[PDB]
Amino acid sequence: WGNLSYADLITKAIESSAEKRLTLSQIYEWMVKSVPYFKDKGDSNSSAGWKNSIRHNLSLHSKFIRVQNEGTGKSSWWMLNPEGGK
Amino acid sequence: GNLSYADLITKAIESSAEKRLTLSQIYEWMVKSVPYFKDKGDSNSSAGWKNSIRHNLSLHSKFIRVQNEGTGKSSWWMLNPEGGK
DNA sequence: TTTTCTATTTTACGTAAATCA
DNA sequence: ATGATTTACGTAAAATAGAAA
Repeated sequence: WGNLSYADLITKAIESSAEKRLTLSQIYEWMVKSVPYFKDKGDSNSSAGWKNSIRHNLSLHSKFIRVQNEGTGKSSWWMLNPEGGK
Repeated sequence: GNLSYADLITKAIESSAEKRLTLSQIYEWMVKSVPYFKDKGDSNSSAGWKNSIRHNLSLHSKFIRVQNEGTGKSSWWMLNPEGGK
């Protein structure tokens, strides 16, 4: 779907937001709305190979930090490590 | 074969009782021991495999060039007992 | 000696899927 | 069902070694 890996799609998705933080569902909706290949996936449940790959990259790569959302039953924030670490 | 030139030369020097060979002797050993060279033992010193042998001897530190003390020209090629690598 | 080419080793990525809350 | 972590696997690109020159 281009020259970008999943980790970079997610990275710029987070950076696109003004608060530099996104829930997992917000990341999904970005891909569907910002990337040409994911336009078709308007209504996909979890897994979904690409959604599975996204969750995989979030947990695998340490550039992504899962932060407690407070609150109202909403899923956690996915943010980027400032110094990068990795 | 399935060995590198350096290892091939190494096995040549080790095969000698004195653990030392001149360049031409190393050529001979390749000819009378390795199937791929058993045929090419008549090529010039610009052969290519001969060039690669001289190449490996100079580059690789495991090979030590020692002046032939016997007034015969070509110096001895010996193996550094520590490996040098 | 160097430079250029190719083969192999290592790593990274995408994908699928098992396990858990 | 969703959100998250983790292991595994088949390749694809980067990194290195050796040969060729």
